Amino acid sequence: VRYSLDPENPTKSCKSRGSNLRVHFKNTRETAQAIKGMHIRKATKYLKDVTLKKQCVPFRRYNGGVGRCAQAKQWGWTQGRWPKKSAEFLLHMLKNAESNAELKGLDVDSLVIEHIQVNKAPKMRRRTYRAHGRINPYMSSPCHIEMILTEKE
Amino acid sequence: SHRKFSAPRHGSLGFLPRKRSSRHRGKVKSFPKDDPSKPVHLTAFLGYKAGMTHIVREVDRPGSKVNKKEVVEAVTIVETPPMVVVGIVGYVETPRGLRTFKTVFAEHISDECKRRFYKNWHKSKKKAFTKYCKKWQDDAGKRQLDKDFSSMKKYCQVIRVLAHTQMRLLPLRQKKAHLMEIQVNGGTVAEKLDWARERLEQQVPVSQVFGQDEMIDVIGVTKGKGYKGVTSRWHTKKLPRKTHRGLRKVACIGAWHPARVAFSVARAGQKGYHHRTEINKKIYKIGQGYLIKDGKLIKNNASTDYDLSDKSINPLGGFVHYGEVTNDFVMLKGCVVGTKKRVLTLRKSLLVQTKRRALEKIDLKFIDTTSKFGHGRFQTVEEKKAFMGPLKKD
Amino acid sequence: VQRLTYRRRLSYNTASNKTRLSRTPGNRIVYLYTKKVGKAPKSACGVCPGRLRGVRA
Amino acid sequence: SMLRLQKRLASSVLRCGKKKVWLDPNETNEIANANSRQQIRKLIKDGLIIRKPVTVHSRA
Amino acid sequence: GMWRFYTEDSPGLKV
RNA sequence: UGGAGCCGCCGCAGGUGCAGAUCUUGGUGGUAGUAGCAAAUAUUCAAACGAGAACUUUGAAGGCCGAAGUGGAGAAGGGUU
RNA sequence: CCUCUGGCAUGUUGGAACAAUGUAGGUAAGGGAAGUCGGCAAGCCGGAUCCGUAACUUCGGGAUAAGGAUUGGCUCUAAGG
RNA sequence: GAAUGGAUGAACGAGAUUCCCACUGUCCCUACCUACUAUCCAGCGAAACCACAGCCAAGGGAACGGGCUUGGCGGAAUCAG
RNA sequence: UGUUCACCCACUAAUAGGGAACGUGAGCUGGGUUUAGACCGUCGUGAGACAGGUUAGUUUUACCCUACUGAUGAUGUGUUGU
Ligand SMILES: [Mg+2]
Ligand SMILES: [Mg+2]
Ligand SMILES: [Mg+2]
Ligand SMILES: [Mg+2]
Ligand SMILES: [Mg+2]
Ligand SMILES: [Mg+2]
Ligand SMILES: [Mg+2]
Ligand SMILES: [Mg+2]
Ligand SMILES: [Mg+2]
Ligand SMILES: [Mg+2]
Ligand SMILES: [Mg+2]
Ligand SMILES: [Mg+2]
Ligand SMILES: [Mg+2]
Ligand SMILES: [Mg+2]
Ligand SMILES: [Mg+2]
Ligand SMILES: [Mg+2]
Ligand SMILES: [Mg+2]
Ligand SMILES: [Mg+2]
Ligand SMILES: [Mg+2]
Ligand SMILES: [Mg+2]
Ligand SMILES: [Mg+2]
Ligand SMILES: [Mg+2]
Ligand SMILES: [Mg+2]
Ligand SMILES: [Mg+2]
Ligand SMILES: [Mg+2]
Ligand SMILES: [Mg+2]
Ligand SMILES: [Mg+2]
Ligand SMILES: [Mg+2]
Ligand SMILES: [Mg+2]
Ligand SMILES: [Mg+2]
Ligand SMILES: [Zn+2]
Repeated sequence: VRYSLDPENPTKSCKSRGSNLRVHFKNTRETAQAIKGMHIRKATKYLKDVTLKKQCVPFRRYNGGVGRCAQAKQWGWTQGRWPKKSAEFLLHMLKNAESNAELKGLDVDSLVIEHIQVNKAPKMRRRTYRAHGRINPYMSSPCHIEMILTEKE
Repeated sequence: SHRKFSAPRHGSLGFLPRKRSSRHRGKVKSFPKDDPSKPVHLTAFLGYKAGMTHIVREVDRPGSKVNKKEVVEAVTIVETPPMVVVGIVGYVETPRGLRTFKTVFAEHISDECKRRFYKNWHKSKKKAFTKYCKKWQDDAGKRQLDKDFSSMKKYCQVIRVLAHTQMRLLPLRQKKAHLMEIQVNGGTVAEKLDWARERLEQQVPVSQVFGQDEMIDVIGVTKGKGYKGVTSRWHTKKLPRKTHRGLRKVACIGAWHPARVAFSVARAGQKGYHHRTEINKKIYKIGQGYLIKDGKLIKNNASTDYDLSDKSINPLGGFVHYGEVTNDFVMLKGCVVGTKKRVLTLRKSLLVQTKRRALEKIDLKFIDTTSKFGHGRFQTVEEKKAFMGPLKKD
Repeated sequence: VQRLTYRRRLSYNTASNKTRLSRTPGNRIVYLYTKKVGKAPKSACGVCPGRLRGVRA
Repeated sequence: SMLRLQKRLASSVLRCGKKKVWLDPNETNEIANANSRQQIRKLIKDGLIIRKPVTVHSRA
Repeated sequence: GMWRFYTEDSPGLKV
């Protein structure tokens, strides 16, 4: 398919996406901004720190109610969280990009995550029973994720 | 309509933004006025609240019903090991304010002190004042220093001495000594500056600064009590049992029409860890620390002319949540601000002290040294041993 | 203790649903349903209140 | 792996609760291919599945 | 929609 | 971009022009990663299976229901659970 | 209220803290309803044995009126078939 | 005001009042403790409401302005309250 | 006394008067007014009425903005600390 933002030199840039993934759009969005522009071997490390709460993902845009944490000072921000699922999903995406770069014949440890993009995917829905016999929505908000690595070292 | 039944308001507005104090060590907000006539002296000291105890004394205010009667009186011990002067610092009067003009530091500075200049010491290479101390051993540097003092002698008006604690000598956990500016008050600026120059890299004990039966002002941060409701923080009324949405509240914040809640209305927030300057705390006893001539001189602390035992102001089982007061200490009447272990600024009075109570000379007849860590009943261990006799652990 | 259940679909204790305990050879207490109590015939004369002799009730 | 069927049957064979059924946790795989009863009755005789004793409630 | 008030509550009652 | 029909002029005809109607139907926001997932004491250790275990299973321990039972059986109702 | 038989996994989740407000429980020096529309709320009282029991009364009641005392553990004695 | 029943009245009342005894955090006057929350995190995740929005003083004005006039002034993004 | 108001006791230095949507119900309370049940009196043929008396009678929502309270932070100063 067509990704948004096609790479500068396709010869030496691997690609990946994952459509319609059950992961909180907002959380995922933020962890993708943190990861953006890292060297791939840093990025995997960082997401694993996020899984174990050794480094945070600052929630900048979608930050309402989100708590403060010391770990966010690194980023120049007060909010921050440890969205574990979001890490877990775009650890797999990296894994697949690293796979593709290897298949294409690129130096895997020269790949900088050039472009990453989280888009909203069509919502699921299940319902929640409420007071005075009302029934409201209780909807999942899943995302499409997609990204591009590039040989830069 | 008007409030029916008048009552004065809760809490003072002269104490607010009831917020968490930005400092920890309490700032001397205003040192006394130097009358250029009496001889030079330090104005302030920097101690540590060790704990509390009783005193007993005969009282001599004629007229009272307590004249020539023995009373008891709570006291704080403030362990105050001697301060090392490490810098001086000149100030110049301006119409803007009181600009700091020139800071000269000493040649040698302790690791006690250096500690303070780093947020992490373990991690650091401890390179502070390395290129500075070079100045004290050459022609160019020594000449540059001498000009800087001579400039301070010319242009500056106020001179403060930078002194720091000897954290080494305390039972506390921290090694990071507190620095502090202390105002030298006395004769002409030159004479003042020569005195400070002479005191550089030197100890300054408490007894130099303060004498006995002297009123002083304690300055420190309050014991902090976290987020606290309006009923704790302002001592407003509790609402009655029936109130549906809680009763530890203020009911009416404000009227309708200045349609904004005022800064004068009681809200919940930080209670404690405020900066505070108490005044008129009479020093009952400046004490001597432990010292040696052949064996220890532990007596010289809590022994009096009328008791003559061999006690230390240390109670049985030490001061609680503190340690052994081994060093020189003052002994203030009453309580003082802050928790145990809390660094505490003592300051000579801003005030001409000529009251019958403020000129009373204190002779202590008995200092209580009984355990605080539970209901203590023996002053000293040797006394307990005699009373009890032998125990099964013998 | 061995508690037990009805053996029929009739749950309610009724004139019909009268029972008794029996220990079996298997060494378990079990319900057997009882027959109703038959009455000996009364006299035709209609005055003598007792019921007749020599007749299986 | 999963021995809820075995524990049910066992108890019906023993005529106990299934509080009382004990399955040897070492010899699990053998128990897991027991499916039927009479396979279970074999296991009982070998001493893999056992009836536990009553929890003592003294009258003393 | 939400319940809000009882039938005989009639919120802003000004008789 | 898309992939099969469409327009100018002269006349005729109309279910002919939307910002509103607490309008109708459909969709999407901010609120918000917020409120919330707080009734009825309670969980812990090991192993197994397994890609993966706070939650499955087995074992061990600690707890509750405490025969007016959170036990064992039925009625009605359900209809393959 | 505690237990066995039998049955459960704490009632649609977990972890880390122990701030304010709350919900539900407790305790309070001295005073003792001064609180409030109002003793609302909570607290006192409580079981049994042995005493003792007023006004009034439709003579039945009132009546557990009110008001007192005792109560454990152990070792015996006597009395009942 | 007299079976639109008048007057009475033991017993009874989750009925309406008043006082006394006792008892008590109802109060003087509040404090401390416990559990479940709120709090922070993983996972999951609603709603109402919404012209645009959101600092004040005074003025005038449909005679009580967030917006207009004249002044005071104004500093990202947020957390618990 | 639901009261505002009133009066009286007691203390006091004094027991001055008022305003803020007759300040203040997403602050409470609900005693009173002011639904529905009922009682009495007066009025009405009657249904019913009564600034005439009586008793019983559901007090919702804040997580939005602002304001205020506290809490992180912000631009500047090359960075950082004092
Ligand atoms: Mg619900
Ligand atoms: Mg329903
Ligand atoms: Mg007034
Ligand atoms: Mg209420
Ligand atoms: Mg103590
Ligand atoms: Mg039948
Ligand atoms: Mg076609
Ligand atoms: Mg048409
Ligand atoms: Mg439209
Ligand atoms: Mg939440
Ligand atoms: Mg129970
Ligand atoms: Mg069954
Ligand atoms: Mg059942
Ligand atoms: Mg529970
Ligand atoms: Mg659970
Ligand atoms: Mg359930
Ligand atoms: Mg009390
Ligand atoms: Mg009163
Ligand atoms: Mg009263
Ligand atoms: Mg009551
Ligand atoms: Mg009586
Ligand atoms: Mg009449
Ligand atoms: Mg009449
Ligand atoms: Mg407006
Ligand atoms: Mg009003
Ligand atoms: Mg209001
Ligand atoms: Mg209200
Ligand atoms: Mg009422
Ligand atoms: Mg009515
Ligand atoms: Mg919240
Ligand atoms: Zn006959």
